[PDB]
Amino acid sequence: PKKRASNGRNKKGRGHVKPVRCVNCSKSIPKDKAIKRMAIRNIVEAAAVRDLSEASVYPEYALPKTYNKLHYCVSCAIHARIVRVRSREDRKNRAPP
Amino acid sequence: SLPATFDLTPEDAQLLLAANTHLGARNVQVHQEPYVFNARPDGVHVINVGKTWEKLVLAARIIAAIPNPEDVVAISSRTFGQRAVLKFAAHTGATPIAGRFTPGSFTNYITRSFKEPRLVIVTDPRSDAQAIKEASYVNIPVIALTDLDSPSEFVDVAIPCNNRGKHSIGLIWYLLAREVLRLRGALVDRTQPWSIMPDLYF
Amino acid sequence: TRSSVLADALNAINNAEKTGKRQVLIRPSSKVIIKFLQVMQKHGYIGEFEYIDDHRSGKIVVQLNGRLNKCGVISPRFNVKIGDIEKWTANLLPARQFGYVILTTSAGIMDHEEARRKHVSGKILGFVY
Amino acid sequence: MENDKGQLVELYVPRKCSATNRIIKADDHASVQINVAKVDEEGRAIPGEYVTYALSGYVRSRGESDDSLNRLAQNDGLLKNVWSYSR
Amino acid sequence: GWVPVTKLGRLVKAGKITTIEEIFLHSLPVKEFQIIDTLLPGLQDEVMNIKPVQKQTRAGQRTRFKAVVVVGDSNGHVGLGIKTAKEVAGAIRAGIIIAKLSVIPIRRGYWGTNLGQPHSLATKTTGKCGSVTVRLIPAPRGSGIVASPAVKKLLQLAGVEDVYTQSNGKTRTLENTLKAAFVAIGNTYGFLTPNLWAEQPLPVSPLDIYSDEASAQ
Amino acid sequence: GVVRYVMESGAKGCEVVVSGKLRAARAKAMKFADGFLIHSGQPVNDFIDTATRHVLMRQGVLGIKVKIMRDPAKSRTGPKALPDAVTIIEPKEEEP
Amino acid sequence: GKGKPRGLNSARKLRVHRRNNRWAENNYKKRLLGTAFKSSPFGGSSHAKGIVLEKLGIESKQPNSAIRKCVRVQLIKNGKKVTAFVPNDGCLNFVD
Amino acid sequence: MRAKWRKKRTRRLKRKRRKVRARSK
Amino acid sequence: GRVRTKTVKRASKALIERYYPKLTLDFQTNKRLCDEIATIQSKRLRNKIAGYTTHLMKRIQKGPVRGISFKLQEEERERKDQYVPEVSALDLSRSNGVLNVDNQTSDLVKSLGLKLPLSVI
RNA sequence: AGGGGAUCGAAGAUGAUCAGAUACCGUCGUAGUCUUAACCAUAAACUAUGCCGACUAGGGAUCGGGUGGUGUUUUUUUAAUGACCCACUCGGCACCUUACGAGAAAUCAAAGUCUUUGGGUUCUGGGGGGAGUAUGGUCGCAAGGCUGAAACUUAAAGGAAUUG
Ligand SMILES: [Mg+2]
Ligand SMILES: [Mg+2]
Ligand SMILES: [Mg+2]
Ligand SMILES: [Mg+2]
Ligand SMILES: [Mg+2]
Ligand SMILES: [Mg+2]
Ligand SMILES: [Mg+2]
Ligand SMILES: [Mg+2]
Ligand SMILES: [Mg+2]
Ligand SMILES: [Mg+2]
Ligand SMILES: [Mg+2]
Ligand SMILES: [Mg+2]
Ligand SMILES: [Mg+2]
Ligand SMILES: [Mg+2]
Ligand SMILES: [Mg+2]
Ligand SMILES: [Mg+2]
Ligand SMILES: [Mg+2]
Ligand SMILES: [Mg+2]
Ligand SMILES: [Mg+2]
Ligand SMILES: [Mg+2]
Ligand SMILES: [Mg+2]
Ligand SMILES: [Mg+2]
Ligand SMILES: [Mg+2]
Ligand SMILES: [Mg+2]
Ligand SMILES: [Mg+2]
Ligand SMILES: [Mg+2]
Ligand SMILES: [Mg+2]
Ligand SMILES: [Mg+2]
Ligand SMILES: [Zn+2]
Repeated sequence: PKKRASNGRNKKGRGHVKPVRCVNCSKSIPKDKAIKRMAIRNIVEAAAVRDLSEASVYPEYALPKTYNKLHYCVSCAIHARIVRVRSREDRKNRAPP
Repeated sequence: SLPATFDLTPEDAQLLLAANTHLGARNVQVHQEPYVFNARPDGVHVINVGKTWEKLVLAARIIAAIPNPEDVVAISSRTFGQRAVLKFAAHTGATPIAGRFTPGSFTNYITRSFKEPRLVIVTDPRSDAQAIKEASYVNIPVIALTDLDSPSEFVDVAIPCNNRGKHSIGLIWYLLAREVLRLRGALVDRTQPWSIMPDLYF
Repeated sequence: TRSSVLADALNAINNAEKTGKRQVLIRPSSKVIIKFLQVMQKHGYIGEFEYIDDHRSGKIVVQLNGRLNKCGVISPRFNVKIGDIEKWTANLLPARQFGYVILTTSAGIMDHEEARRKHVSGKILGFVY
Repeated sequence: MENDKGQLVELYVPRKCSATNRIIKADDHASVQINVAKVDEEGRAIPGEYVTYALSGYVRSRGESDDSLNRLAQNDGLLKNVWSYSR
Repeated sequence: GWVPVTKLGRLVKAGKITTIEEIFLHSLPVKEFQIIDTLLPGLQDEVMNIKPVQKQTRAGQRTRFKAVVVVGDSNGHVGLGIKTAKEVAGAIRAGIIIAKLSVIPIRRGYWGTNLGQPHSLATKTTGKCGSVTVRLIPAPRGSGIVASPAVKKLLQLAGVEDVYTQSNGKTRTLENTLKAAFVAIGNTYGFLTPNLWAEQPLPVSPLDIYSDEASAQ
Repeated sequence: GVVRYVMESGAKGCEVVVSGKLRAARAKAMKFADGFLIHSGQPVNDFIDTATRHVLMRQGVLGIKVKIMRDPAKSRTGPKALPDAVTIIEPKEEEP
Repeated sequence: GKGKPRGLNSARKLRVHRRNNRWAENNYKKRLLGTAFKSSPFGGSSHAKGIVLEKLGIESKQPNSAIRKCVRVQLIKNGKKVTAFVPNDGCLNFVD
Repeated sequence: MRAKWRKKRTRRLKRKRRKVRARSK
Repeated sequence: GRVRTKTVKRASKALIERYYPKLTLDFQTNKRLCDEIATIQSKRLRNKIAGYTTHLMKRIQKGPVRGISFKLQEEERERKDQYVPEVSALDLSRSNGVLNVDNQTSDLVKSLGLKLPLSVI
């Protein structure tokens, strides 16, 4: 029996999309099926900034973010925290957090 | 059938306009509503409150027809119209339901529950859908305070009012209260404002 | 493509009645839908209809009452000999007492009781009950 | 349904939806009969007279219960120009 | 004593309602059953089947018993009850009460020439349940009930004499074919024949005529 | 049958169990019950009386336990309610 | 539209497609191909005499265990050799 | 009995039948 | 460890509805009140109804607790009805006698009735 | 067959892991991966849903094109375009709600308008195996593709869902 109306995932109206490679796994996966997530974070973890505050010349220096977009195959995405099995009726939802 | 005692008096009119009972919803409005008058900028439709009043009269006339007016349930769960539903109840017979509907009321004949009305009025048909679903199991007519976006499903007479506002819900209940007794007893003098105040229903 | 205008017409009618509507517009109309509608009016499954003279093929608005169960076409238009009307009525019609399978004969388009008493037949058009 | 020698045979005889001339069958528990109290001089409820209206459960659930009630009611009086036969 | 609830249920022992056909006319929900015990008290009953069903449980094999039972006079009322319970006879008894609260009116008729005393069906009619279409077809007299024996018996209990039947689907699953036969005769009083075309006054409810006979003192 | 003689006699509840075979191959497990059976805590001593006797049927012996739940209210000795029970009253129609 | 043509003039394609599709019916296919003539140890007849070549024992399929007691026969009309069960208790002893 | 490979085998071991019916000339 | 069950919570509020006449914020007073009007079996049983009834009382002052009625909750909770009546009824007052309405909201008026305080936007 | 051959990498070579491990993992690495000129014709080539036509519910977005407005910015002074806004509409990718209808159910706006069975048409299926085998024909350089049985054997295989 058909589990999702999106079949695998989110492609209606083309026929063929193109493959991307899981960042953790290297497995081929169509772009529309990959599990995508942005690692928008500063180059500093918790604390370590006011341990660097007076460490810096340049009174006025902003904080540069480190940007990187990540694609997961289904299997990796499930095995990490990325997505989780959801109930039958819970699988129809597109709320991120 | 239709006398001019029940015409919309301009002093009655200023009651409705102060509440904004004539403001319909935005780009949302069920196809089953020609109760609309041509709409404003900023998206909001103006109800044709003449159609309100005529439906409200018929509402009243259907209620008065109920032989023993004790069994006429009137429902709110909506945070607002709870206060006004209880006031409406004591005036006529009018068994009330405020708070949560507790499903099993019209089916499921067990006590500490289970009115068996012959009519039912609802503040919000959307938010009181358990009663309107349940009523359609038991041959019970439904009267509803439909707004422009409100489901007409299983509702039998729609009162087009503005259900998304404080005073607008209370007004109709009191006007429906005033009308159902202007049909037998208290407030015999039509065109004579009822002793009672509308601001009580809030 | 449009192959039976009659079939498309009675489909709109049957779909109209089934949703509790009281009327339906039906493009594009013809000699033979009307006569069909007419034999349906004589026995009273609809009321007024108006032909609408557009200058191509004609819309039609028919007013329906609620007594209709089904009006359908039989396609293709089988040649039915007089003795075979008893066969079709048995299949298509809910009971002996009422309902009508309607034919087109050289004596015109008519229901089957008229056809039986006037005593002719020809091809078959449809049915109504 | 009478018979030969005219003596009627059918037990019971259903109502009919007012908006669809349909039939209301025994289990049609979405159907509802309406009573509008007919008024006279000063309303007075004319206790126990009514004008009567039946809606098939189907008409109720499709949403046309409300609007087919307005056309039904107004064409019988009961209502000013609230309904419009032309849309 | 019976001691009803249900504004209907009190109104029927008050004798203000005398025929079941007045409940049907107003299509009134019927939530008690002593009402129909009297309204028509000639109700026969055959249990059509008792059949084990199981629910697997950490120990295995619940095995409750299920009984399907049907009730009617041979005079145009049938009801059908499907109920299961732990002990065999407990399912039958509850099966009878629900067989009661279901009773439906069926519209008999003549095959051809309308003589006196109907024997057969108003029209062709069909009900379905699961895979099981069941078609009921008007028949000439002296033909009997040509049907499988579980339906021959139900149709006996709705007082029909001459009918043709034509099944389809998985009829070996008997619980369903009955359900479908029941939807079938249940549909006899839905078919708008020409001799029902006339407009009628809308008889006023017995919940309003004898409206005074609810509540308490 | 001899289950319900015990219930209209005025008991709060009653179980009858039988083990063995008359539908007779392997292992009866048949229960017959009604009412109420606090089982268990201390009220079992106070309010349930049980006795098992062994009936030797034709081709085996069958065990009938019976449990009876006397009405604790009319105990005529010791406690006259379960320690679950509570009760209260109010004043009559009074002066304002 | 239901898969097949309906026109008053499509008798050919209708008749010729039943002919095509009757072939997926085992009972039809076995008849038209005459495999009771070509195959089929008996001539397509109901019975056949034969000369008993030897008694013979065959173990049954499982769950069962037993020896079924067949004979081996050479059909007089055919040469073809076949095995045949001999019914009922004992009764193999009647076959020399 | 993965079909993909019940079917590789079915070919592996059917060209063999073809290539051995040609020895028999 | 210390979660009181419905035997106490039902019985403990079974009283407060019939005896808010009296009843105190002190435990040992209700302790010896309980067995006068109740039929508790054990002391620990009664001391736990009392400990909770007192607990409901030590909090009854500040807002009623869901599921209560004691002849005075009904009285005083009614007193806050009609806060605004005996002042402006929301007609031509809090307004300048005029009803402030918009261009199309207004056209709806000339349809049937005419007596109107006007405005535009 | 010529070009091209950075990368990845069937074979292969190796380091591990392993009871074994010419598997999974690690390092290599041939053909291949790209390309011109020829072949091949198949994929879970999938919406596992033929195409044409008609009709039957509620709702909000979006892509294209058009229509309308003293409408916002473009301020170039206002225009006029483009962008945007609101409203309509034809056409398209989809989606939400719901079934009134359908279905074995999962579900379905078609999978509806069917035992109340007929708008037109093309292809395919008839229990499971044996078998897409044998044979003939045909296409291919080949790998293989297209067409395609029978003996024989079997009481189930299977689909959807339920409880554990
Ligand atoms: Mg799966
Ligand atoms: Mg495309
Ligand atoms: Mg593809
Ligand atoms: Mg990036
Ligand atoms: Mg076990
Ligand atoms: Mg304990
Ligand atoms: Mg074939
Ligand atoms: Mg052949
Ligand atoms: Mg084949
Ligand atoms: Mg090369
Ligand atoms: Mg290379
Ligand atoms: Mg590498
Ligand atoms: Mg290797
Ligand atoms: Mg490797
Ligand atoms: Mg190459
Ligand atoms: Mg080619
Ligand atoms: Mg293929
Ligand atoms: Mg395919
Ligand atoms: Mg198809
Ligand atoms: Mg189409
Ligand atoms: Mg739509
Ligand atoms: Mg556009
Ligand atoms: Mg423009
Ligand atoms: Mg412009
Ligand atoms: Mg096969
Ligand atoms: Mg070949
Ligand atoms: Mg077997
Ligand atoms: Mg399965
Ligand atoms: Zn991965």
